[PDB]
Amino acid sequence: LDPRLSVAPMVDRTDRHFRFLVRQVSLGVRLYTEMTVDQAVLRGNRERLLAFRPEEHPIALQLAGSDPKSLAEAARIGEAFGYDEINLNLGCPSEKAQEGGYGACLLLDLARVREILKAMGEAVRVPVTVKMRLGLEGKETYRGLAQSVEAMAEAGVKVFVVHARSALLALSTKANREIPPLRHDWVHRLKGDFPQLTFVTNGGIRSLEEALFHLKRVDGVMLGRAVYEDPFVLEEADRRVFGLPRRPSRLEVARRMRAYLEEEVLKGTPPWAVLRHMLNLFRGRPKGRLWRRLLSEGRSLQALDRALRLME
RNA sequence: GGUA
Ligand SMILES: Cc1cc2nc3c(=O)[nH]c(=O)nc-3n(C[C@H](O)[C@H](O)[C@H](O)COP(=O)(O)O)c2cc1C
Repeated sequence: LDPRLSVAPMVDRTDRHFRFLVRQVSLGVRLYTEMTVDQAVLRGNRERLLAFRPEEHPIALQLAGSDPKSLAEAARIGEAFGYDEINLNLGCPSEKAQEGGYGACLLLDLARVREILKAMGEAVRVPVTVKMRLGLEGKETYRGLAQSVEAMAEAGVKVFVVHARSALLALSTKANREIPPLRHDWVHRLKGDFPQLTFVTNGGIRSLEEALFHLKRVDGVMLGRAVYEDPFVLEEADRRVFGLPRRPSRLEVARRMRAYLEEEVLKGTPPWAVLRHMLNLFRGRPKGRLWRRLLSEGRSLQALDRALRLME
């Protein structure tokens, strides 16, 4: 498991279509699914929810839930689908998370978190990891954070992805990634205190240069919004992070997405399910706005063909 | 089944 660089799990963003796009930009970057509730995996259509392309490796499935047995079985199923890692969501502050007692509100019950992780760890052979916040209600302490890390490590967890801020359950989800202050220094300190463990820091990191800064202090960096707002924020990732002699081209990626789009349309996928994630491919580039316009207006393969000729 |  290479922890150096990852794209954050993002509901309504990091579905298989956007993940495929990102993979065209960076071969090395680690991909995460949208948060997927365990009940959905158990009772829903597992193909629709879990199926992914082999090119997406390395890829982790993120699960949400509160019941050890349900999550363990969901992890087992996730493993069967070929995911390289089962990630436990411990950071979602949504109203639905609060009603279902999952996500960030699990940090109130370390005993429960430990039995969840133990059950998950015994159900699969792939790494079981966590994505967490610094605490709840802005009442977090460094000792409290370290204690939670210890509890989870006792349960077998080695990889800790930390959104380096508290969660304020009274605020909206959007506000919960803007208002609570970031404390990346705490994640830096965790690595200093738990050298044997793997720490990936997350929150407000806008560029590869900024990621490189943190990579001097922690094992990895996870980027969310910056990547969706402009996938080519990862343009130099393969070369500067992963030491690969590879540099993507926006036009090459766009051409690959066209062939991808044709395959998907073939099997019933709505064109917009793919195109809606391609709007920022030319962010801040010449004709980038017309590109967005053409795709958003046409929402079809024919529209993509017009945009491609525009950018050729 | 699901964090503007
Ligand atoms: C639209 C959106 C959806 C998100 N969905 C998830 C999710 O499903 N699971 C999760 O652990 N975090 C989710 N998050 C939080 C991100 O993973 C990440 O921790 C947060 O955006 C801060 O990182 P960033 O500043 O690089 O974007 C989501 C964030 C956004 C903006």
